[PDB]
Amino acid sequence: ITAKPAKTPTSPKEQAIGLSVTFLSFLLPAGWVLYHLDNYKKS
Amino acid sequence: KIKNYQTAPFDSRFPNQNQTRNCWQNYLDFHRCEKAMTAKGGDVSVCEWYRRVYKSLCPISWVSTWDDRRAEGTFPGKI
Amino acid sequence: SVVKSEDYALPSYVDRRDYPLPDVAHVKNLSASQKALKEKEKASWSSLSIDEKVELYRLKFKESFAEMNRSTNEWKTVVGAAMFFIGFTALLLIWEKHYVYGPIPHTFEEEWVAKQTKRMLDMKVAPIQGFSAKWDYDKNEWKK
Amino acid sequence: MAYPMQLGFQDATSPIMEELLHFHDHTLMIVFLISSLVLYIISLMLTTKLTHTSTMDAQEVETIWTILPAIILILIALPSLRILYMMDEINNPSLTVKTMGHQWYWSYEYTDYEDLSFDSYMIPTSELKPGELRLLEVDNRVVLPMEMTIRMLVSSEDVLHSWAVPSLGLKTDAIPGRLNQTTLMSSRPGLYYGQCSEICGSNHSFMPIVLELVPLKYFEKWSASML
Amino acid sequence: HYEEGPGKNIPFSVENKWRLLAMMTLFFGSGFAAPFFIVRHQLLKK
Amino acid sequence: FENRVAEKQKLFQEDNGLPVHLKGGATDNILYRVTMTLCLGGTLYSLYCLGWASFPHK
Amino acid sequence: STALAKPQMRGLLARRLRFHIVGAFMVSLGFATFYKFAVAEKRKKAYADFYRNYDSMKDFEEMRKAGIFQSAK
Amino acid sequence: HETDEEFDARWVTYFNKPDIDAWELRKGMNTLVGYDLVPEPKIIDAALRACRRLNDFASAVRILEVVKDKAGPHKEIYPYVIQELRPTLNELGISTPEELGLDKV
Amino acid sequence: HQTHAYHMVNPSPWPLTGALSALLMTSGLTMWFHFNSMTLLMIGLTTNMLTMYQWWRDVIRESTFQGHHTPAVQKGLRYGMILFIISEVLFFTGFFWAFYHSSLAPTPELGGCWPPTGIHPLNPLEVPLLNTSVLLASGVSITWAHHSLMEGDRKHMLQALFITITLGVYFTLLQASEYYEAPFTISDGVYGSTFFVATGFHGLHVIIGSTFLIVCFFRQLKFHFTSNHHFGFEAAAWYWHFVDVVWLFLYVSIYWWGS
Amino acid sequence: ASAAKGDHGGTGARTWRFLTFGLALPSVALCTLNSWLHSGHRERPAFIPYHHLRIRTKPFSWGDGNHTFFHNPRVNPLPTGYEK
Amino acid sequence: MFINRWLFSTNHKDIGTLYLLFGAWAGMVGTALSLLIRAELGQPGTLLGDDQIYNVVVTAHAFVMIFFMVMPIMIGGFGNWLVPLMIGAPDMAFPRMNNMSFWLLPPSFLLLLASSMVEAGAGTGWTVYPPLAGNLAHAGASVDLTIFSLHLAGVSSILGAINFITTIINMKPPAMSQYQTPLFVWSVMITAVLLLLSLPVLAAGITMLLTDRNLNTTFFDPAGGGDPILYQHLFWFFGHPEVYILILPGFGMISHIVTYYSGKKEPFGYMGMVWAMMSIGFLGFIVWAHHMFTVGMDVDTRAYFTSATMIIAIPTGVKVFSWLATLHGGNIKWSPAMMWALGFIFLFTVGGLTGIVLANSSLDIVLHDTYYVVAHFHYVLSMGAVFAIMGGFVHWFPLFSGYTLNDTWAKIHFAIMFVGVNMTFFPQHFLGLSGMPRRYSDYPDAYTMWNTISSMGSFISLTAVMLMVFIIWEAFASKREVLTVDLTTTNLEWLNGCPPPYHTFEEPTYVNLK
Amino acid sequence: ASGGGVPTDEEQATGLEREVMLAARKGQDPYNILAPKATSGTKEDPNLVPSITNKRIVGCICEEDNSTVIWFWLHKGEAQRCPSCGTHYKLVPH
Amino acid sequence: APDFHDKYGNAVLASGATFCVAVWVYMATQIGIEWNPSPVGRVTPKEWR
Ligand code: HEA
Ligand SMILES: CCCCCCCCCCO[C@@H]1O[C@H](CO)[C@@H](O[C@H]2O[C@H](CO)[C@@H](O)[C@H](O)[C@H]2O)[C@H](O)[C@H]1O
Ligand SMILES: CCCCCCCCCCO[C@@H]1O[C@H](CO)[C@@H](O[C@H]2O[C@H](CO)[C@@H](O)[C@H](O)[C@H]2O)[C@H](O)[C@H]1O
Ligand SMILES: C[C@H](CCC(=O)O)[C@H]1CC[C@H]2[C@@H]3[C@H](O)C[C@@H]4C[C@H](O)CC[C@]4(C)[C@H]3C[C@H](O)[C@]12C
Ligand SMILES: [C-]#N
Ligand code: CUA
Ligand SMILES: [Cu+2]
Ligand SMILES: [Mg+2]
Ligand code: NA
Ligand SMILES: [Zn+2]
Repeated sequence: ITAKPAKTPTSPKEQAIGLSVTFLSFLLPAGWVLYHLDNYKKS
Repeated sequence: KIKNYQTAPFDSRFPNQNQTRNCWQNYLDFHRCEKAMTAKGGDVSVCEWYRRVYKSLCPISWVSTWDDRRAEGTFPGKI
Repeated sequence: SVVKSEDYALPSYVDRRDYPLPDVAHVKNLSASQKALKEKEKASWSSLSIDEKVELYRLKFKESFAEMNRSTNEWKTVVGAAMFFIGFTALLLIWEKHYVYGPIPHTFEEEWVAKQTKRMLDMKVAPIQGFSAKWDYDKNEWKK
Repeated sequence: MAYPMQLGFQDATSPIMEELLHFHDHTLMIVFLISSLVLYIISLMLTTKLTHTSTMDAQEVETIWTILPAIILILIALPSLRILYMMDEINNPSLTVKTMGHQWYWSYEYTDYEDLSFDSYMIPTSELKPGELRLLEVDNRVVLPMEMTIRMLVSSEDVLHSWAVPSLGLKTDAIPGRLNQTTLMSSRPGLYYGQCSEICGSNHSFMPIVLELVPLKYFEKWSASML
Repeated sequence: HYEEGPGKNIPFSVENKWRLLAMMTLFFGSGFAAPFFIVRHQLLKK
Repeated sequence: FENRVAEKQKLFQEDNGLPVHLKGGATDNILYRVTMTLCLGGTLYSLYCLGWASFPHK
Repeated sequence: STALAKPQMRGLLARRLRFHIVGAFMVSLGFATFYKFAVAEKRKKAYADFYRNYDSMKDFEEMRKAGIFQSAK
Repeated sequence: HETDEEFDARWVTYFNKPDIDAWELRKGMNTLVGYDLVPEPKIIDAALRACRRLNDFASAVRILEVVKDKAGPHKEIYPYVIQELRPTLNELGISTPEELGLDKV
Repeated sequence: HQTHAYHMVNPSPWPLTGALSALLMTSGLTMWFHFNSMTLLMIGLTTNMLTMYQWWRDVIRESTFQGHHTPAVQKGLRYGMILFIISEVLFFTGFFWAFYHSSLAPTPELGGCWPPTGIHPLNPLEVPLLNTSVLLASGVSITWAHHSLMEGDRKHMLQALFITITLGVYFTLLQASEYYEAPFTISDGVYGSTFFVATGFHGLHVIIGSTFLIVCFFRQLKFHFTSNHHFGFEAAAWYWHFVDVVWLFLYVSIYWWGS
Repeated sequence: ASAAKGDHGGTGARTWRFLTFGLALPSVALCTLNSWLHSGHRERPAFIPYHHLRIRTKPFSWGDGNHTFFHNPRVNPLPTGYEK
Repeated sequence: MFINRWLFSTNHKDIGTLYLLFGAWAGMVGTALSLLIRAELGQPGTLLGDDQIYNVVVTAHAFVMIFFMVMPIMIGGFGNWLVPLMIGAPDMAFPRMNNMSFWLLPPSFLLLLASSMVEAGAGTGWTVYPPLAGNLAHAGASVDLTIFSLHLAGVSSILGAINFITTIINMKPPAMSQYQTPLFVWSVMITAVLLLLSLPVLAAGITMLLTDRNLNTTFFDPAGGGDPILYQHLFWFFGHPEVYILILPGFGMISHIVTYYSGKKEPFGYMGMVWAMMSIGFLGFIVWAHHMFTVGMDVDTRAYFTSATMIIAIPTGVKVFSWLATLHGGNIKWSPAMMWALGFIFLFTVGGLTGIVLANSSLDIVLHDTYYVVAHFHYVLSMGAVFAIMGGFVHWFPLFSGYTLNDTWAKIHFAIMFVGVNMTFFPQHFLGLSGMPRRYSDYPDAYTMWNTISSMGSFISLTAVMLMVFIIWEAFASKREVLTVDLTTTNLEWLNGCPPPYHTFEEPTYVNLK
Repeated sequence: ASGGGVPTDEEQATGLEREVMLAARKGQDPYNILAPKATSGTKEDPNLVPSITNKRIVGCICEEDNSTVIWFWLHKGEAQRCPSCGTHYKLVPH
Repeated sequence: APDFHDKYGNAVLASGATFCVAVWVYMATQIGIEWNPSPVGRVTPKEWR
């Protein structure tokens, strides 16, 4: 396929931000639940 | 009379993995026979083979439930 | 030259080694000197210079076969990045072991395992191939 | 039982399970060959700059592509079905034992002669004796005579369960209102383990099966002592 | 009628890549988080 | 009765840009609002009931 | 400077395919012989050797003396 | 089907049509390179002279490139074909891709 | 402007209101079965009826009043209706499978017999035979209605369609009476289960089919149908013959052979 | 079968009306008479609390939980027998 | 305008987009459930301390991945976007009913989440067998909410099947026969026929389960003369067609992708590919009881089902070898979508072969209800359906969006996923052969090593999924607009540009008969 | 036995249905219900492709029973050729 | 002109491989994971009864 150059280029720094934010959105809530599992088996 | 019974023999009427009807039929046969004998004055001893076969094959709880329902008048098979 | 989205229904240029003569020329608009070169092309090509022959080629085509078929260093980036992210996964697994998982059952204690091993050999677990077959009951040791 | 890092089947304890091992070896060889051939042809198709993109005639090569797989399937099916029917062959048992599944334990009934029955529960991990196997031991084993053909009858008094012993090649679902038959014959004494094999609720993982295979005269005395 | 073209044939905006990152983060993050919070919910009942 | 299909054809072909579900006139709008109100309100109520039923009664 | 000889110019893809499909076949045979030898036959022999002089009562007595049984001490 | 010679002959005839047009030149070469073969010198000769009648020097060079490409790893084919074509190349003043530097990546 | 013959439908809210009505009916049944309340279920039934009414109203507006049902569109609707009927046949097939499974292999709990001990089936020569004659007759009268419409005969179309509907109603009333009089219930083991669930879904389809015929009756009164264009009538007739055939299989299987 | 009738000199509305009034509705009338001659209550049988009948694994979602939806006191016993 | 366009749609592309968004969200739910499974199993002992919750997680994992991820993406998403374009049609036959097939799925998913929130969830397995799923062993609303979720998903797909069959039969150019339509179109038509016939039988079975649970019927309860095994027959009479429904559109997309990146105008052996898919469809209705070889069936029935099941390898093999024959001679373009398709061909072949192992009822006695089955079907589903989905998504993302992905990132994503899924599922073969049951929250200690590796593999695929989200973000963030796409003469769906206008084929194509 | 009272299509068809019906009576196919029959397809005798705009997509089934259809835009102007078989097509806008 | 891969491919390959090996070796050996390998050739059996 051919394509135009990016209309809004995403620099390496911007990609590092988007990737980090994406990973944290998956990892932090699950990590919070799993870290607190023992707390939950208490009630 | 053909004792040395070890266990219930293969029965060509019931050759498949599902043995429910084998247990059921021998339970019926025993109790039908015991009815005809206690009635006509004879000896339940002729019924023994069916007794041994159903006792070998049938789960205790099935026999127990069926016996309870015969006592209650709710047994749905014909005896 | 400049390809536009609104051109999608018109014949277009491609560099493909299996489609050597595309549907249009790479360059359609010609300068004065480029016009003169196309007129010279109607005479003997032996009279064209090397540079003129190259410019005729580059008007017709964008990349040569050697250019369009060149290999790249992309595999280094792909493999290296994939190993990075696989390595990052092990960080997640380290975090899980440290903060999520508690102790495993006491049956993995070394003395339990040694006793359980003897008892498996005492009951001849897998004595044909799998387990006790690998124990020498005469010499009281694992077979060599 | 299985052992650490095991790749294949548990060692066979019965002749049928021996049969299954050789049949699996036969089939897995075919599986490896076809998988490898596909991987190899993929790589061959992908490793040349030579091209041929015009239309290719298909009906010659599709004869090969159907006939050879059909032959291979027949070479699998023939031994497969031979074992199937040999498993089903009459062998007249010396003993009948019933097992009833429950949430979450098995009961056993040996009612050919006397009214012998008992429950069989997993040993909890905190109560294992040293050297005993976690999640596999039971309090009351299914003692059985070795080297004799035994009729198992399997049912349930609640939900579905399934009574399995891999090293004997056994798995028979336990269905309420139904009496399923299988046959068991151990070539050897010893302890043979299995686990409930139809999901039955929250302790499905924790209702195992332990067969204890001993000589007939020990089985008779154990039977008497269990009345 | 409706807008046509790249970035216009979708029910979410791509006009600002950082707003988009937030929206995609909430969207896929909520789906991925939900089972963990259902497990927490069931554990916290008993 | 008399065949008044022509009158209805004129009405529903009038060049007024209305979608077919509203092109009968203001009664369509009323019936649409009742339907959508019952659907959206009922859906919120069902979510309330889920919240209620999600706990042993805590 | 001598001329170059005419090389084969046609059917190069088909020729390559023919040669390697045959090689693929010969390997598959060579592997089947190896797998029968390293796995299937090994298994038949292990089971036959194991049971040839197997004494089930001696095995039981060993297990019984090791203390493994509920029914036999 | 048809002999090799019969195949080559109807491709020679195709490109030798005196009033062959540009579309037909492209259609011919783009169809030809789909087959499992490197075209015989006599076919390439006819195609190059069609380029000449169409006053298209660049397509003549591109045809030489696609000959080299169709040979794949058979590195001996292209030099043989160029050898067989040198009288035509000289006559028509066609420079090879190598003489033009177009083989550099 | 298009130059194909197919129908680009105006954007519509009824797919969403239908989907939400499905949510409300199912969560409503859950609330009724487990939380002793009919409220959600009643809202869902209401929104479902409103959705069906406005959706099919709009199809009538698009076809009779706006002219979008070209022959190509009508041909697609023919396929759609046939495929819908096929899916409904397979739905009934599952209940017939259940019936034959249980009756061909009656378990010990039944007495090991069919019909089970303690079950006294209806006499298939009484109301069940009457119901059979009623639905068969209605297949004849709906065929008369179809031919009258094709022949351009308004009065006899209406008369034959009215007779068809009356018979559908007669079947429904007879079946409701039989339900009340039956000495067995849906809780009478697998005999009652198969009997009432299979005849009950069939009765629901008779009610659906009768409603569809009634829609056609009022559309006919309003002159919507032409002598050559009347697919809603054809679809209702196909659906009605499906309902008749399902009854014949129920009669032979459950009422007669299962007695 | 060809049935035993036999018109097809062309098909139409007139033939299907003929079949409607000449065969189909007469059949309904005859079956309606047959049914009205064998209506009248069958005497209900002794109640026997068979365990495969009168199933109750969960109360019904209406009434007192113990009555089927179209319960008929004359012929439908409860698990405990006929109603009073 | 937003509500008119996105809630009241009658447009096949926008509806397709809704389905792809829905399916992608469901895929994150299903992936999180799969990671909870593997976390519980990743070391010996108990993690949740509540195996009812474990069972609920396993059950929901399957329903989400099947009904809310694979079927909506393949049929609702790629089917709606591509089928009308590939036959030159202006939309689907029933464009408004099509929107209700979409909007039934969020309520279906809501019912499934409700089942997991109320009471203790439906910890049943996705088979929902009674009596475990009945009102004594699963009292309360959870299982009924699951049944109703299935009802709504079933209606959505039945109506969708009616739509696709009608569209594909009725709305081609008048000169185009069925043997001139692309293979993906065939694959959707055949999937739709399987859905039409099979889902009503599931609907009948789960309805019977609903009435046994709430109306005191006894279809499945021996106390009333019922039979739990009848439910299994009805379920699997649907469930075997279902596994072919899950893969057939994938086969269609793989044909297109392999043809395209081989530089070919057509797949090898078109009519054999049509024959093979039709044969697979037909045979897919006569094999179901291979899901029941341990229930106590007569030996001759087990011999028939063994034999009929094996027959399927013949037409499936024709398709595999025809994909290889499509590669043959190609100008191979090593695009990320090509990598997905090549991974598909090999990993699908592995899983199909272990399925042939399982078809042997005598061996299936030992392998049934063990991880060998889990390994079989995750090779055909996670390395078959998912790889075809990822291949089609990467391939057609520029058509749907107008923007290009970064190909290097997409190749990195493929590489991570390929490692992760094989590390996850390959060791499960050993666990199954050595007797580890499926549906277990913990295992005898001998099974520890392979469960540990399998769980570590599951985290690698998590990293791939997170990266996929970033890659989609980067493409919309950078806005590289498509210019030129090769091979439009044999890939009609690209010929209206990227993205195609809201209305396409307002003037239909011209195709003469000659 | 036989009044009237049922409208005919001639009386009551409307909208696009009526346009199709009237055009068919005239032997015309403005809404593309029929497959066009090919000409010999030479440059002298090109297939004539009606359009309401200045381009239309052609699909060419080059040989009878080919399963592969060859798709391309035909534009107003000089006839164009199928890229697979060369048969000629010319747009006739109206 | 040189692209991303020409400029950084070597370093990405080297660093990624080194990082991957180091962190998986650490995870596998240093944090207390019980792989439960076979006792064959490894465990001295000990009296249990
Ligand atoms: C995409 C989904 C999918 C697909 C396509 C398949 C395909 C097949 N499966 Fe699969 N299967 C499942 C998903 C699938 N399966 C699921 C989800 C389950 C579990 C359900 C549950 O219990 O939850 C399952 C369970 C399952 C069982 C039950 C095992 C048990 O529970 O004990 C069996 C048994 O016969 C089986 C067999 C097969 C076969 C023979 C195929 C065949 O169609 C495969 C044919 C393919 C090939 C053979 C490879 C390509 C062919 C060649 C290269 C030609 C040459 C080959 C030969 C000559 C052999 N499957
Ligand atoms: C299958 C899913 C895979 C998911 C793998 C998750 C990888 C880890 C992501 C990190 O998650 C965070 O981890 C912190 C610990 O590192 C937690 O902080 C917790 O622990 C801290 C340190 O002890 C305290 O400071 C905080 O208050 C306390 O919430 C925090 O809540 C959680 O969001
Ligand atoms: C605007 C669009 C549509 C939105 C409609 C929203 C309607 C909200 C109605 C809420 O009313 C509730 O109704 C419950 C039932 O739903 C009642 O429960 C009652 O209902 C039962 C029977 O009818 C009784 O048995 C129980 O005691 C009792 O809790 C309860 O008092 C009340 O909180
Ligand atoms: C008023 C109407 C005339 C219809 C018309 O031509 O406008 C006539 C013609 C056919 C009639 C219907 C048919 O005769 C069938 C029914 C006969 C019943 O005796 C009355 C209602 C019944 C439904 C009739 C009502 C009414 O008299 C109808 C509808
Ligand atoms: C697989 N079935
Ligand atoms: Cu009992 Cu699983
Ligand atoms: Cu299957
Ligand atoms: Mg099972
Ligand atoms: Na665990
Ligand atoms: Zn052509």
